[PDB]
Amino acid sequence: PQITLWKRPIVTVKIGGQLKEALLDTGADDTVIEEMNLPGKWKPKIIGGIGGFIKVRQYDQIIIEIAGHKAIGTVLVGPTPFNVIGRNLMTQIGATLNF
Amino acid sequence: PQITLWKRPIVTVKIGGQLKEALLDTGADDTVIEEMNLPGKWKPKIIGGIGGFIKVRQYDQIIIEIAGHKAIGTVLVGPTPFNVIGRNLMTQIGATLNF
Ligand SMILES: COC(=O)N[C@H](C(=O)N[C@@H](Cc1ccccc1)[C@@H](O)CN(Cc1ccc(-c2ccccn2)cc1)NC(=O)[C@@H](NC(=O)OC)C(C)(C)C)C(C)(C)C
Repeated sequence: PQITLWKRPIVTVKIGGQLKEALLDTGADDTVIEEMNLPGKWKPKIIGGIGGFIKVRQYDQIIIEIAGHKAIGTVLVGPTPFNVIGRNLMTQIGATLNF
Repeated sequence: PQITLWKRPIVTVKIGGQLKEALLDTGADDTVIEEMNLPGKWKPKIIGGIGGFIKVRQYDQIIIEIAGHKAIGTVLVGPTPFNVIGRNLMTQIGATLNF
């Protein structure tokens, strides 16, 4: 699709077998999802945004389906009220910025 | 252009007579630039994201060239960890997310 930027670029994604809403964020290195149980082992990570740093749990080889594309890679689980899809997964589905 | 997301989508921007590097940031409502001098009056604004909030000064109708494309709009100036171009100016240059 071509997503315009009049509003926040929030789309539906599939994680854990369920549909969720997440913002496609070209300014995010990483994918960060609100608290939830994921399969497997995790490692601590610290990530920084506009207001400073938070601690999150890093899960590897997590599948998130986006527009029919299966991206697989690192997903961070943190205390955020939303889901952010970062570049690490958007690269896998072929997402580009165009102007 | 068409910009892939394997690296941070950082472009050259011209603002206030200076060249700066800035991140094309679909996860930003606003455009936020490190401390600098801008013409005109300003209003206080509080903006937030990961880690919490920072205090910034809002300047309106600022001329800014983004990768060779003209935009005139609101620029927020404050202690941002990173210079970001937000949706408010990316829409002006016709930027879309595509996959
Ligand atoms: C290397 O660091 C990062 O990549 N940091 C990322 C990050 O915070 N990205 C920022 C840009 C940035 C990068 C590095 C340091 C400082 C800032 C944004 O891409 C995402 N971010 C955090 C963010 C992500 C998703 C959402 C959101 C909203 C509705 C539904 C789903 N998500 C809101 C804020 N957005 C904001 O903070 C914006 N806030 C904003 O627009 O608030 C309305 C600002 C900028 C205008 C302040 C993550 C922590 C998400 C991985």
